[PDB]
Amino acid sequence: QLINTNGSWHIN
Amino acid sequence: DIQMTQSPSSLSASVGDRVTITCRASESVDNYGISFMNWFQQKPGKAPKLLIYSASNHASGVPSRFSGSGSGTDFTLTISSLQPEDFATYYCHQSKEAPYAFGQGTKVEIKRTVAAPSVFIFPPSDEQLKSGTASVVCLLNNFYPREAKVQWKVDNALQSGNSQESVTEQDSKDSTYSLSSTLTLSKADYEKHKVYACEVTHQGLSSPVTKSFNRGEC
Amino acid sequence: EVQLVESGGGLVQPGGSLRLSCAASGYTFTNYWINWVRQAPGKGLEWVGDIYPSDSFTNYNQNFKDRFTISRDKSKNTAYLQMNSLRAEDTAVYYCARSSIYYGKDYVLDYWGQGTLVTVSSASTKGPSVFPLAPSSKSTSGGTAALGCLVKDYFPEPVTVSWNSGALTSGVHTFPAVLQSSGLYSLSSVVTVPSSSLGTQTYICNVNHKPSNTKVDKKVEPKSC
Repeated sequence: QLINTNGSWHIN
Repeated sequence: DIQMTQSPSSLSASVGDRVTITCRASESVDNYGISFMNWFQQKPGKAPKLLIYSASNHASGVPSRFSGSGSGTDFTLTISSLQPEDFATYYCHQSKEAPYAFGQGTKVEIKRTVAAPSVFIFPPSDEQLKSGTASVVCLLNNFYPREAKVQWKVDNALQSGNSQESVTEQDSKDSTYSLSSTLTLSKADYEKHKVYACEVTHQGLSSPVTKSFNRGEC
Repeated sequence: EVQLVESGGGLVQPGGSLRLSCAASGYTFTNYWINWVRQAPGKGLEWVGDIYPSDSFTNYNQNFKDRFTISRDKSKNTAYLQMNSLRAEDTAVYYCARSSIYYGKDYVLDYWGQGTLVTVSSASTKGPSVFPLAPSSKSTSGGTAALGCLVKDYFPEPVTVSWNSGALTSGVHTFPAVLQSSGLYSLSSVVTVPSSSLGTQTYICNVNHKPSNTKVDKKVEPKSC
């Protein structure tokens, strides 16, 4: 449920 | 930049041994309760294979003997029972923040009992002699350890700067190595000498083994 | 099912440009980052960079910025690595690997391509010369015999060596190629067989050097001296 779309991990 | 250093850079261990490889990151790889440190195994001539991810998770199709541990800056990979197939370079890798990086790697070699080489000499091919070159090949087959001295002698004169060695990777079954040395001379240089010998020195041999022939397509 | 196939490698002149391609298949292409990793012969792995296929978001290794360009073609399921003004230093095996946009099972560098060798050299494509390494140099018969093929004077790497069209693999040792003072590569492929099979078996080494379009099927038969 964590995503990396910018070269880092974020909650989404 | 998050960078890592692995320890040791190299190791030699026996089948059945517990092997421990460490990885230190310059900064923490922790985020959202996950430790973004992964382990890859790279076999010779093959792309690296995912073993362990997020410090302790097991990739599918990876044996039980491989396990991982750690948090923040310090990580460990353990092979519980070293198998002969486990010969590889092992890399830690960070997936927390770009730039992603790998450690320098740790070469794991498998320690076996001493094995002497089997020596074979090959005269130059008749068709090579038509192209004006002469390559004499020496083969040292299935030996342990890797350290082996191969000296070329031409009419008993110790050769220098005209030979090339190549060592095979450790066998995944019997853990032995193999080597080929190639004495290369001109057809003219080859045509002035009779005896072409390959003298082999290895721990497994009581004294040097000598494989030779006398020039000619006899 | 899932496969990444690198392409567009091979020999390139120094100062020249190369466009490497990573053909992806068997998954939703926009759901996995494509990473480019290089490996200099006999050295460690180096992260070059990555591309997010949905918006073309790209991350680079500071050393590769402005010379290396990672792009994509969503329609062709291919990520690209443009490498310009190449130096001898750049000579390496270039891999591509996918990494999930979502954290989950085997998310990180799950699948890799086979890699492509990029050789940055002014030298030309030279095809090999395959010479047989016949069994029994001077003394005939025994228990176990060795024979082989000498793959000589080719450029660049690689070369593939097979025995009896893949049928013979046991006891085969295809030595890593070594670079001669001449700048040309050379290797030998060897095989240990029981001496009692020499009178019956026909041994052929299948040599392929794709760079020079060279395919050689040479026979290895015994000789007296």
